[PDB]
Amino acid sequence: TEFFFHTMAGREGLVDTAVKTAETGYMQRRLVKSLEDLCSQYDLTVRSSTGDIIQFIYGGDGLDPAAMEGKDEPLEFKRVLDNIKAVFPCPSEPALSKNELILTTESIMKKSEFLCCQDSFLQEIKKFIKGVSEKIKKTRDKYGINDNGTTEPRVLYQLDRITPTQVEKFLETCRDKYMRAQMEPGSAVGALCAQSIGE
Amino acid sequence: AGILFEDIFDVKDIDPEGKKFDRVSRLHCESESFKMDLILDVNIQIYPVDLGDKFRLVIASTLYEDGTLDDGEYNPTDDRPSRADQFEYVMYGKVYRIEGDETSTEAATRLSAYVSYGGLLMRLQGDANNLHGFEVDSRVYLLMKKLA
Amino acid sequence: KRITTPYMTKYERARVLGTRALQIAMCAPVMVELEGETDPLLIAMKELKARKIPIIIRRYLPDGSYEDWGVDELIITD
Amino acid sequence: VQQGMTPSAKQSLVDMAPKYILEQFLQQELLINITEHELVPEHVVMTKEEVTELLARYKLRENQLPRIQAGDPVARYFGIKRGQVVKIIRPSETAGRYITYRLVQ
Amino acid sequence: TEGRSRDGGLRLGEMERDCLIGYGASMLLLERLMISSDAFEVDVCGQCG
Ligand SMILES: [Zn+2]
Repeated sequence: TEFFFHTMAGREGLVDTAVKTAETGYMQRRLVKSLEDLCSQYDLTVRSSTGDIIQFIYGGDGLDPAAMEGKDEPLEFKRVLDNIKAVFPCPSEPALSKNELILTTESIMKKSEFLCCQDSFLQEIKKFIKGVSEKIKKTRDKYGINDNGTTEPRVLYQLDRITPTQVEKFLETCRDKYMRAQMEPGSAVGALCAQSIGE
Repeated sequence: AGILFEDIFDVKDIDPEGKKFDRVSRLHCESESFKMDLILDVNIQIYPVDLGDKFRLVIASTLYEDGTLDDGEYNPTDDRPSRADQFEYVMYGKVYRIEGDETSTEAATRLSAYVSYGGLLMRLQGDANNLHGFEVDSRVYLLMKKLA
Repeated sequence: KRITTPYMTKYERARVLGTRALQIAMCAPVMVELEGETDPLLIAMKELKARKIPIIIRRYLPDGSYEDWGVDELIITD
Repeated sequence: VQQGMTPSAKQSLVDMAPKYILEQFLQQELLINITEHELVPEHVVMTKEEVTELLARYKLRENQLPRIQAGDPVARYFGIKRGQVVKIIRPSETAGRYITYRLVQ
Repeated sequence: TEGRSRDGGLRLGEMERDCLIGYGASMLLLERLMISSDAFEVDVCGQCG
């Protein structure tokens, strides 16, 4: 009796797989047909064959879904900062403090090339740098660290090490990763959408 | 001398969570003179360790006690005298994380350093003064010997 | 001045390699010394690595105006 | 109107005079102002110069923009006539904002 | 032709046709579907079209 009931449940899986065949294909065929025409122009707009404007800038950001490291975001800041620290341990440069970090970050961001980048991304970076800067403040405070660098048990300066070379590398890496993560003009933006939803 | 840190410990507990592997144990230790606490893993097939042992360990920058720092290569078949001659169990590893004992809101003067011996973890914790010289990414040797 | 993106889009790379391979298939002069490879696509890839291909892209904006970039001044990437 | 209005006056409500026009709202609709609803992004009307500058920026012909129906509840709210343009500021998933323009037909 | 008793050659069914559009290639699908399937030439009179 158990074997019979077990079979009754099992056959439903086989029946479902048989039924799936046709309907899904029909949906996909209709959908890709409807969307196939669109494309991403060199102006960053997306236009139908007639030349009308569908979106003024693909996706609001212009980014490309197939080039995202974070959860629907182009970057995951703390992971990048961590990577740059390990790749470039700079035992020579002195440890930076809140004021020094904020001053040096502002000076680097002043360069015109970063001004060419998107505003939103710049704001988020500023926020992240503020965040780490306040965190190091707590750490340097609790342990009685001195900003002049003269504290005796020098191991205490390893707690939140960060140095100007590392800051500059991080900012360059951030800018490049953002910049190269855009929807290359001429992509077939429609077909990618129909295929992704259909699957 | 290239010694970074040296002290006598005593073992306190072996497997707080019970047996996990067939060749490794998670020692919990405490230090006699200073009040460091240690977590260490040893290959108990070759260096078996009992629940009551006492031992001295030294963490050193180099095995050439004369002070030579030619760390270009290491040859297992070497025979010239070296600091390894005075110990019974030697490992090689890297210090890969240093952090503060955040549990203390005030009088925060205790640190924790992690040394990873190619899979076999260790953590050494206590007052800041005794931990001078431990640096991230530095490579160090661990030497150990049992005492009666 | 020029407004478009300064990198080379994958589509531009594809069509440049294709048309240069076709040009070298017929007996065109080769602009870089070859060590003995006899496959047009690999010669064209080497030429592009040396950035010597004699091809000028013409990017048509939607309205009808255009912009010209030499294949040596686009930032080629991976 | 409370509940409705007669069909002959429905017909008359389009041809009283070229110089005169009338606009009818339902009591039921007016009970709530859609502008405050959570699912309605802010709409803004702009002067002809603004549309001139916009069409100059993207190099567009006016009939290329996305459309908005005349009978749209918001279009009725603003009482805008055919051929005007409307700016929209969609609240992003984040602090950002996306601007898009729609034409009234 | 179609069969295996007769000679064959497989089908580029419409799903593949979308796949090839998807990547953004253009000569590849032209080649696969016109040069190597039923390439043919005709003539027309421009005056009468
Ligand atoms: Zn004719």
